[PDB]
Amino acid sequence: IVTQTMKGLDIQKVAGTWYSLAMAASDISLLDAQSAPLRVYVEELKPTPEGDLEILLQKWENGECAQKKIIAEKTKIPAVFKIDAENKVLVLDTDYKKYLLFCMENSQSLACQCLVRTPEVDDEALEKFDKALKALPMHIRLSFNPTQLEEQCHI
Amino acid sequence: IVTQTMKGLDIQKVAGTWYSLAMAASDISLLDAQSAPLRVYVEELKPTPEGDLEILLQKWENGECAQKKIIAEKTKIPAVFKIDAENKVLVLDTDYKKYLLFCMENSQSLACQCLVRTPEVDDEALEKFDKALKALPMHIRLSFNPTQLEEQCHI
Ligand SMILES: CCCCOc1ccc(OCCCN2CCOCC2)cc1
Ligand SMILES: CCCCOc1ccc(OCCCN2CCOCC2)cc1
Repeated sequence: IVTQTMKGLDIQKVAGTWYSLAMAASDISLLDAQSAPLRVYVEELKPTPEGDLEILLQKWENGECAQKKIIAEKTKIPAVFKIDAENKVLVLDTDYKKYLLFCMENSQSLACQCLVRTPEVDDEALEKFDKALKALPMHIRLSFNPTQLEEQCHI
Repeated sequence: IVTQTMKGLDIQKVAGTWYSLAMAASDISLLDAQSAPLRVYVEELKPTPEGDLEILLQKWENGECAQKKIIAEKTKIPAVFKIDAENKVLVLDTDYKKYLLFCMENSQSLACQCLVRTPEVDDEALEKFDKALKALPMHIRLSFNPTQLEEQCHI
């Protein structure tokens, strides 16, 4: 369903600190509550030397903001990785220095994010995210202010 | 804060059947859950002869989809009405035959909607709603498919 990907992705250069500035999803129920399944906040991305991608994130479950770690295994397409359960991650676009657009999907369920390096509202990167999105059937879209970004689980 | 209004509003011609196709709000907490305070679905608008506006809507409270009725009292500006508690309703735009854009606000808390006559996705009217919105600090946006539109409380 998502037919936008980044050409030439250097997976090593996305390592380190990120902020989930915005999130959208095909179904309201995937992002609606604090503990919605795809309301996940990205802390940091760790690409192994052999080209896999470890993701550190945060996730409200049972009243608490928990850390989580997950490995997204590489594929033959450099902009596409696999998490196990089945789930595909796709990198749509990034300039490495400021923003990164990604989506995750199954086999028409879908959630995408605007990751940014610093705790600021980047209008430019939200435009691009909004453009990449109009091509997709989203029904819920959220965004966070600089205060919430510095908080665990964006409270 | 919202500085868009409709010139020449004929309040009588908005009477009757409407569908809340989309909703946006300044704070996630105003629309996030089924029972969020501004997650209100519009059923029908009844403009009195003396220019006031009765609103029939639906609202999930305590496990059930309840009907509600409210009166929005007129003002000297024909595109602005008052509900009592304090709350201002503003009509931003409408073509009467298909769509109506409105916002409601207090004294920087804000929620807006794309109302449409029929249970269809009107891309045109969602554009306009999205344009009217970029001028505003929204942090949550939702939209409903034709099935959910025919259901009480859009389930
Ligand atoms: C290159 C882009 C990196 C972002 O990739 C993802 C980050 C988080 C994801 O969320 C997976 C959901 C994690 N679950 C939380 C609770 O259930 C178990 C794991 C998926 C991809
Ligand atoms: C001309 C546009 C008509 C839409 O106007 C409104 C429709 C619903 C509104 O919602 C008011 C919130 C209703 N509350 C629900 C639970 O608390 C008590 C009333 C406000 C304006």
